[PDB]
Amino acid sequence: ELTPDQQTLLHFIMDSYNKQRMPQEITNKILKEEFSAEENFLILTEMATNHVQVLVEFTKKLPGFQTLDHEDQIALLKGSAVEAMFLRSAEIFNKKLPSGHSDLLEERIRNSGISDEYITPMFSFYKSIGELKMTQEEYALLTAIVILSPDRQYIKDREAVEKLQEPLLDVLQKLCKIHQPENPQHFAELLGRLTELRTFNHHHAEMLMSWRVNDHKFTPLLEEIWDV
Amino acid sequence: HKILHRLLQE
Amino acid sequence: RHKILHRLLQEGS
Amino acid sequence: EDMPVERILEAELAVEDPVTNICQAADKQLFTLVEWAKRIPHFSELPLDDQVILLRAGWNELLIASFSHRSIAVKDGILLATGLHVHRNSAHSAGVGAIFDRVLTELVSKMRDMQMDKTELGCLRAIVLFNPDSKGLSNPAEVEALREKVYASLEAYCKHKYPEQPGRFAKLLLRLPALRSIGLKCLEHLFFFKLIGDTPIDTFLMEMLEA
Ligand SMILES: O=C(O)c1ccc2nc(N3CC[C@]4(C3)C[C@@H](OCc3c(-c5c(Cl)cccc5Cl)noc3C3CC3)C4)sc2c1
Ligand SMILES: CC1=C(/C=C/C(C)=C\C=C\C(C)=C\C(=O)O)C(C)(C)CCC1
Repeated sequence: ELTPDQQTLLHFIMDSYNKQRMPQEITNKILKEEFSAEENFLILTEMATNHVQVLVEFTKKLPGFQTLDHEDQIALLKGSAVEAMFLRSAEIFNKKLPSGHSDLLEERIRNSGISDEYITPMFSFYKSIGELKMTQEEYALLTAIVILSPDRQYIKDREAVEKLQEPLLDVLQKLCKIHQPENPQHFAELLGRLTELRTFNHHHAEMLMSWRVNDHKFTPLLEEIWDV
Repeated sequence: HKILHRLLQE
Repeated sequence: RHKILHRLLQEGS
Repeated sequence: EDMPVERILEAELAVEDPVTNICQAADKQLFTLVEWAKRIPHFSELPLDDQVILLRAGWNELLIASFSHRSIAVKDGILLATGLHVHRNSAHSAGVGAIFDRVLTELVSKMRDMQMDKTELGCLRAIVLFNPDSKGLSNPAEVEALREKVYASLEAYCKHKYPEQPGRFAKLLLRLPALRSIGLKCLEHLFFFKLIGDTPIDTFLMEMLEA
């Protein structure tokens, strides 16, 4: 039941989503490098820096994004990056990875200077995502919805963000219905994951301050996108 | 800040 | 543990 | 319906120095909040310890949603349940202007512009109440199941009442993320006020803030 309009929108989204890659030079380290809180931190920093670049590119290609005011573009990226990265991590942790990558990446994140107070909820959210059995189209669209959120701090023209978001929600709603007609509230449940992504924003500012007081340093890109 | 601005016009 | 809340939940409708 | 919208609306209707006044109204409404939750279908059938968990997790959001909605009539502020109308200037004098502004803009204004009705409010609050992510639930799956019942009953209500607004169910659900961010910021302030020994914090409210 997608309309041709919706099909065009979906195709633009998936083309942009599918370019999302983490280089082998980074992911090889999961297995190859030593295991210390220090090296685990460096690995994660390398992953985060790469993923922020990937996300900036995805965001630039979202429908209408280019037509938004330049400062509002920046406010959307800053406001949504953490949530997009949690959702991407949820996708990664419920996906088949090369041999050994899932288990050892989990061990490294659990011994990277992140308190158990934030580890536990993080892996709990990854589990709730796994249980939804999301398709690639659901991940892509939900990510795009997170990025084009009108409530982020410092967005001036909220109304125009809100308009770009609307047809993504429409497509996502028809898709959920078509794919999981036996869980007719699957769309609502995805929106409920949006609410829960908001908690990871708070958790993340705290993780960053803990990392900083244990004298970990971030790349220049990360310092910008997350306000140091 | 500098970097993000640049990546957005690339 | 949480005495007011426990009482109120166990009280009438 | 195994989660009737008229029983959700019935629950709403059944219960229908600014930092100090707000805190006082919160304590008052906490008594009435538990009465509200008992009226939501199937909540009192959950394990007691889960009921405890759900209210401890959601109380701040449940209350913020209720006063935001009530405030639709007032100009530039908040109608408390005690009948005091808190305005922008007193909020900002008190060092809580930022939070107060977000409530007005992300909640009161959007509820007013979309004309959120009381059935819709009640349903949203029941979703918040049935939060299956809450830490320590003995059975997360049945709280998820009850949420799923609200979602299904709310969606049917929006199709029936607002057939010309197919996006309306989504727009309602999309108030929930902003309510959660606002709720987290309120809690931050409150545990920040406790950490420095600030304001008069009354009995039930203090109990919600202890570990
Ligand atoms: O092995 C593979 O094949 C493979 C393929 C793709 C792939 N994509 C990966 N990632 C994308 C999101 C991901 C990991 C990068 C994020 O960065 C870690 C990170 C986080 C963070 C974490 Cl801790 C979890 C979720 C969200 C975030 Cl913000 N916070 O700070 C950092 C860095 C220390 C500064 C977490 S890991 C990976 C592995
Ligand atoms: C929003 C408000 C914050 C938190 C309030 C909370 C958690 C609930 C209020 C309930 C009321 C006021 C119920 C009613 O009157 O119906 C605090 C105090 C941190 C600062 C001032 C703004």
